[PDB]
Amino acid sequence: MWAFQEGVCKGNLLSGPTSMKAPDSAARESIDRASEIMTGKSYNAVHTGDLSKLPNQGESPLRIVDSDLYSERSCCWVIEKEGRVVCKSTTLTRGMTSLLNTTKCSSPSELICKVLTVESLSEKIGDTSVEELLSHGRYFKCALRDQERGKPKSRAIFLSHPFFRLLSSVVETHARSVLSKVSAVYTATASAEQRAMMAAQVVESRKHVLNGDCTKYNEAIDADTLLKVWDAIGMGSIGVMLAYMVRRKCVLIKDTLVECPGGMLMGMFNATATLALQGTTDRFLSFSDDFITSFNSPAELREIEDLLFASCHNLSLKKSYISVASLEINSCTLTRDGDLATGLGCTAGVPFRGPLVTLKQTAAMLSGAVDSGVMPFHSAERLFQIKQQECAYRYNNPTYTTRNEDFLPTCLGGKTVISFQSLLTWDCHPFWYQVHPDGPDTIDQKVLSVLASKTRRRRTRLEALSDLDPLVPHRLLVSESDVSKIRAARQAHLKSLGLEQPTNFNYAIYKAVQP
Amino acid sequence: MSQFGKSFKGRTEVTITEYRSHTVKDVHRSLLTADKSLRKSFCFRNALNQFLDKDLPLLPIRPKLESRVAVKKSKLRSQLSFRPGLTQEEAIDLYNKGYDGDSVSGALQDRVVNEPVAYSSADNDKFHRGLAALGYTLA
Amino acid sequence: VVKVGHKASYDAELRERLLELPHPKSGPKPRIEWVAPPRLADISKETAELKRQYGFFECSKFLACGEECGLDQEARELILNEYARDREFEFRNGGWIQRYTVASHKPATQKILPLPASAPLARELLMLIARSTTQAGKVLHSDNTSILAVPVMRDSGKHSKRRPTASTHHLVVGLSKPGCEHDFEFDGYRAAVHVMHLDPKQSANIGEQDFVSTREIYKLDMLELPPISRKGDLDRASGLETRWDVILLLECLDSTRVSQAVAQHFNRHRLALSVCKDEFRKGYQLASEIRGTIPLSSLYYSLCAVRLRMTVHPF
RNA sequence: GUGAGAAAGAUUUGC
RNA sequence: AAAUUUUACUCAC
Ligand SMILES: [Mg+2]
Ligand SMILES: [Zn+2]
Repeated sequence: MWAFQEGVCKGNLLSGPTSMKAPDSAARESIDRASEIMTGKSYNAVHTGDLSKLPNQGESPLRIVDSDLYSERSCCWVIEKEGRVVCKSTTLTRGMTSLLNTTKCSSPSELICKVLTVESLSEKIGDTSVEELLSHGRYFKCALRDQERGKPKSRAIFLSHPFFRLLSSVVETHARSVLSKVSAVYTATASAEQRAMMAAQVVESRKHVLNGDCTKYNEAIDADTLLKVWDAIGMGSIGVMLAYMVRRKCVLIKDTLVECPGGMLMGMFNATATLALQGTTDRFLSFSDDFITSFNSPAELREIEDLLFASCHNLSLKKSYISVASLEINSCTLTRDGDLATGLGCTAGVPFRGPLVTLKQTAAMLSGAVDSGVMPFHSAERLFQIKQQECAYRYNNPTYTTRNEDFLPTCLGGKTVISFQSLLTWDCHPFWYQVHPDGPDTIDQKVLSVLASKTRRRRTRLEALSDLDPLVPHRLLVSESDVSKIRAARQAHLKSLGLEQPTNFNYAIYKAVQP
Repeated sequence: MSQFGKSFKGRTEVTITEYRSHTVKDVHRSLLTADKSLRKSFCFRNALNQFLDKDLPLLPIRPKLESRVAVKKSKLRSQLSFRPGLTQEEAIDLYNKGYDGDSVSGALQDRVVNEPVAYSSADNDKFHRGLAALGYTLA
Repeated sequence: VVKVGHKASYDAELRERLLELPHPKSGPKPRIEWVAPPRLADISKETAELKRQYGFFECSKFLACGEECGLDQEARELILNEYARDREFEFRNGGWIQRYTVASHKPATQKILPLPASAPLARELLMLIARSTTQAGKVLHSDNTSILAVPVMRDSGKHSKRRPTASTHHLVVGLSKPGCEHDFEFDGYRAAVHVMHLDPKQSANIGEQDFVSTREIYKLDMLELPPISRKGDLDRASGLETRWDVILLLECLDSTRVSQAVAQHFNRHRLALSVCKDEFRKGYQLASEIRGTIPLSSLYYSLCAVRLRMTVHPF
């Protein structure tokens, strides 16, 4: 049915592939590809372009963002039980906390400042040294990245050490800054469609457009290329340590450690490789493994191929193609004049995950589709009504609801089928505000968030420290007594007000209610 | 023994960032195991029951959007709408009124939304989310 | 204050260690020839190769579950329960369980399923798959069809597993009109019983798809759909246009979603003026990438859809 | 069902 | 038995 569309269609309406296959096969395949590329028989991993164009950032103060060093996402933490390395799957928050406990540092910035200012690799930083940190930071765990549309065989992703993440944060921040300085396309605040529009403007002069993908992108980006880029932008010893850890990385597949001296393990340094391409020439507009360029004659095309080869961006003969009236970048398809190509495009369907999350996500998807002109508004209204009916048919049963209030949606035992326009204009019952894409979170979302907080990897016995005064800086240090006092004061004030728990706050509702 | 000394062994003071990160229960992830989780123990059913009689009768009534202008289909462009965050005094007052501190802190920061729009008006004014085709204006 | 470009006292030693470590060798420069994108003949060749290599099943095993069987609710429940009893499924706590001891550790036979005439019960089938794999062991009924999800558990003697966990697979059993080798009879009731072995992620992925919304969104701006035969060939005389719905149902049942890869490559084909020689064609060969009857059929019918588009509405 | 331990348990699965 | 190294763990309450 995707084949009989008048316009462009990627077939994104259904969900991506998934399965319970173990990640061992994919990780082994990736490692073998990296080894073969290292041998110098399949693709090119030797960088020959000139990066002297890139500005040096070696004099910038070493700034660390603590917010992005703590997360609920997974990571690998290395311990030594008796005499062997054991890799544990934890959350980035727990891994960073364990790192700071071992090193005995207040914050990650203090830890990096201490690491950079030691007399020798054997000098102790708490209960560890820089040598031990480097040895532990080369260990990776393998998992499977599923639901990637168009990849029936799932790829392998890798969880890294907290120290590796700490160094990569600085490196990638500075690489992103250099990219933003190199061109206006790489600005921090830019959407995919905006980037595609800029690309369309930048390639208008020439006749033919080469829409290219890079094959084996991660396997062909060597530690040498990363070190070259980092020295070009002036990353100091941080870049050297990162390159050393990357060259000596090991992956735990099932129950065995496999050494992978080539590649960068599935998009650890996207910005650095983008720089590896961008600092040698200005004829490309690349975003990791996807790029677009323009040319007029076969000589220019051969020059393009030479530039791609010299920067270790091996062309994908399977997917890369040449067009004259089309422009594909960031999955966004545009005409040569920058207007959106007619058709569904990347429009993605909304699966059934919760009675109200499905409706909210459908409303967001339809708002995006109608704003960009993918479909007219009446079609979106019909589709929203159809989705409400489907959700009613799936969820209106005693398992999920025992209510019969009229204002409720039909999927929760009610009798209200809200119009899409009525929902978008906030002309509805307050219960429907959560279904608005800009409205509060839904009941399902809160329930699932709490249950996730209760999981084995994320469960903790610590007294929660939430509902904090906005004036308190999150960089302030606190003790157990301090958190106890803060919680007691907040609880006392809330009880005095008469509220058992804090009232949820919504920016849009608050602003609208104001006079 | 206290949990502070167990989770932060060897350290007596930690940043509020780390401590808050250790207890996070407001991050939602869209996953395949959603209906199963919602059915388990009738958690969604109980949550709906609780919302209908504890959380619903506290939401202020929001006025509906009225102003709209004539629009015509045009070339794809980017609409930049800058929404400023709460001022300091506003945040203090909202906190003293019993509102969630984390949400107020998140609303402190000014932000800008970049959205692709394929509709334009005579005076080139911004539009609300999903209502560019109808002409509802931010004003 | 420390700066990012700060040079540590151990910089030289780490640089020397990096120097002593292995380095990559320059690779071979590829030769790229740009040609026109593939024509109808190449897609026909790919379809013929799939057909020759794998062949066809005598019946549409689980796709046939998309059409109503000729039994009422009570008859469907009785047939399913008696089939479960006939297969020696353990009965415990009012629910069915399938026990396994030894595995051949070889892939199941793969062929291409013929297309049923239509799939009126697609929404109901997907909802039932979701519900049954969420709560398994007993027959679940819809307005027009029934399903039975049976946990597949190891047999270990006395302390063998009693309750399924998050990693336990399910055998989904459905009913369709008789007339194939999977016929089953009991007390004058006849039905073809077809099974599908799914891991929990697979069943969750299958059950969460919205058939009706997807069909409407596709229908928004699509061209006229031609009638097709049981094998996905253009047949303007004896073909049916409802089989397209069946194809959509197949794409919903295939948890590998190879049709999405075919769709992306076909989009590249339609937007391309010139492609690489002998390499763009290989993007349509995805048999090595998938494994199983349902994924194979989905790939075959995606290629058939591309062929039909190139035939009836050439671009 | 709850807690802990297996390179490990479902927010799994990273940038 | 099947979409076949997957459908498997232990302890205590
Ligand atoms: Mg591309
Ligand atoms: Zn049969």
